[PDB]
Amino acid sequence: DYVTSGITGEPLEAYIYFGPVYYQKLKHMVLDKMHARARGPRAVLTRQP
Amino acid sequence: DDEEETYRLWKIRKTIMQLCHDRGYLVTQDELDQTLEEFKAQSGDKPSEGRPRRTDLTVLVAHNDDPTDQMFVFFPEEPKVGIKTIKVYCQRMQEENITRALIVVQQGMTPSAKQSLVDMAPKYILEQFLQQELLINITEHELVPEHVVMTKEEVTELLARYKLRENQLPRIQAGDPVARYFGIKRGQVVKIIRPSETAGRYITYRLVQ
Amino acid sequence: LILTRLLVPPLCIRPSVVNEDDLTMKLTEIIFLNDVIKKHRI
RNA sequence: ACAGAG
DNA sequence: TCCAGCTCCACTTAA
DNA sequence: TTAAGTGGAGCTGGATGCTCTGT
Repeated sequence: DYVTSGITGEPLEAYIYFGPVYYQKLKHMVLDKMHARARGPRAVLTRQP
Repeated sequence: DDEEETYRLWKIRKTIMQLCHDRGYLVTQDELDQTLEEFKAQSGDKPSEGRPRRTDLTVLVAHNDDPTDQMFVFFPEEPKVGIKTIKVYCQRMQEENITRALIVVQQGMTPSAKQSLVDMAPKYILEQFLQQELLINITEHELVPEHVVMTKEEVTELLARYKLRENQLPRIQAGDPVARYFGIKRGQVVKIIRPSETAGRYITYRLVQ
Repeated sequence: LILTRLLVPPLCIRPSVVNEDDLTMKLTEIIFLNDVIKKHRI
């Protein structure tokens, strides 16, 4: 398709492929994966985190 | 055969001459350049040619250190040499007052004879060579660098230049083929001249231990 | 090299909630068998 | 002890 | 699932 | 004849990737 740039308003030189593609959301989310430790609880046998 | 057997007795003799020359024994220019068709003149084909006591060498005197320091080379005919044949060569060596000899065995040496060479005497030292090792001069092989046995006055500079003890140098075994070839013993140092990929050279050192 | 006596490690080597560590249960069995052998001699 | 992720 | 040491046992030399 | 030093064959004990993320 003939595509116009949304930043500059001038048209794009190449034609851009446009269509509906099925996209599925995966269970891996960054909110369930961000982690940080400053200092905290330690094991009883080896006194390391 | 007979064509092939004489070829070995020429190549083996040729290598022993270069071995004796590289150890610093007096070897003449016509011994080193002895040609196959010239070998056929003093000793010819196999019926006339004799292996046990014709091709023996004793002319080799250590012309650097002293003309009385002398060495044999012997070519046994039995493929496995027993202590009897060793005792034969030892008493001949005892009579001449020569202290070094080379024994060139054809297939091997029996275990009780091998033990004798360790303990017959420290002042009567004999080196086993298999003839299958002497058919190719390893000092002319493309993978083997130039080895040079260093003098004590140069070892004392090596250890002074780096401030080393002897036991921090890299090691070379006495059982190494090139250690056997030069006949070096424990506590000698060899200079080794490795070739670079460029025109240059790198110098390294090893200790016999 | 032949052990006629054996040290038992401090408690912090083998913490109280693993309940007891496998070293502590081995040392119980050694002590029990030492009582078995001593009695059977009598 | 099993499944995942890179 | 693949690989170095250790030990047992036949196999010549040598006295 | 046999004492002994050394070959060849079987037994034994060792090893086999890095982490988080949950039940």
